This record gives sequence, structure tokens and C-alpha cells, in this order.
Amino acid sequence: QEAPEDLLERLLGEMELELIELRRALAQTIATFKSTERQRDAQQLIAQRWYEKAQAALDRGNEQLAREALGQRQSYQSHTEALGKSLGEQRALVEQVRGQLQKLERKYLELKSQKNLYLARLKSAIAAQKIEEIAGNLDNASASSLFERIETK
Amino acid sequence: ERKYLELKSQKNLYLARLKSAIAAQKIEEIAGNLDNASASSLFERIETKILELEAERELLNPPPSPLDKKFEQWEEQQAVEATLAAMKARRS
Repeated sequence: QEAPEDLLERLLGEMELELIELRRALAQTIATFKSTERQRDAQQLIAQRWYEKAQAALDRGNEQLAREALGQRQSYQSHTEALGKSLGEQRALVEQVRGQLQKLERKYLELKSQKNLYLARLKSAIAAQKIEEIAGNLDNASASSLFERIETK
Repeated sequence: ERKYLELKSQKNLYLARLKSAIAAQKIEEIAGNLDNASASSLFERIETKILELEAERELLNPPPSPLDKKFEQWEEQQAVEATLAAMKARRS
């Protein structure tokens, strides 16, 4: 009740002290995902690199070396399969959080869009009030009637 | 190292979702605080506080009664009918 309008402007103003944090915090979520993606790219490239070790090593009609060449890849595939599926689930978190900020800004801007509208009608309400204050004060209302009481005097 | 790096790889991921969790929380803190939730309603309670005064003037200022509305409505019709009468007479 004590100057809410000052709080109103400041309370939404403090929304920038926090909405930016999601902007920064959300960004902290993606580079690791893409860094892991690059590491996945390196891992799959490492697996692809081992594909060459497991591609032409069989040449000359040998298999002993190629027998284990893929064996190391399987251990890397376990990382790829295990880490690869981690990337897939990570997509949900980045997607959902982005909508929050989109909704937040869309809602907060709408909140702040109607914030001034609430203030807009507030000042209109103040304007719709201050007009009668002097008009009422001057008017005698026939109680004191000091515009006619003095005349009758 | 494979496990510790993975541990430390997900260590920041736990922190990554932690900051996302912080981000997913700090957003509502100001939003909730500003919102009245109709308890204090100091965005409308104050409006309803002013809404008392507009009735005060209406208590002093005579609001246009249905009789008064008919008076002006009938008078407006009278003015509409009277004014157009002065024209057709003017045309003739």
C-alpha cells in the first residue's frame, strides 16, 4: 500500500536482474552439449578413425589384427552409445528451457506492457480523481453556503 | 581418469542443471512477488479504494436517471424532429 507503483516499476525492473541470469545460465547449458557433441564428433570420428583401422587392416587376407581392431571400437562405441544417448535426452532440457525464456519475455513484456497500462489507468484514475478534489472543496454543498450565507448576511 | 573425468564431466552437468534449476527458479521469484494473488490485491484493492470516490460525486452529481435519460432521449428525438421540421419548411 506504501507507494506500490514505485515498487511496480522496480519489481519488474528487478526482473532484468534475474531474466538475464537465465540468458546466461541457459547459455551455460548448450556449449557443454555442443562441446560434448564435438567430443561425440571426436568420439564417432575416433570410431570412424578406428573404422579405417578396421577397414583396410583385413587386406592381404588377414583377420587377427582386424579381429581386435573393432574390439577397441566396441569400447568406444559403448562410450558413443552411452554418451550418444545422453545428447538425445539433453535436447529436451535445452528445448523446454528456451520456451520458458520465450514465454517469460513474452509474458514479462506483456506483464510490463500492462504494467504501464495499470499505471496508465492509475494516472487516469488520479486524473479522474484530482479533478473533483478542487471542485468539491470549492462547492459549498449548502452546508457552510459561504457564497450565499454571506450574501444572506 | 575415465570415471573421474566422467564424474567431473557430469559434475558441471549437475551444476549445469543446477544453474538451469536456479534459472528455472529465479524467474518466478519476482513474478510471484509482484503478483497479488488476490490476497492483498493492492493493484485492484487500491483501485476499488478509488472506486468509492467516483460514487461520491455520483451521490452529489445527479446521475442521469432513466427518466432523465428519457428526457434527453425524448428531447434528442424532439430536437431531431424539431430541427428537421425547420428544414423542410426552409426547402418550401
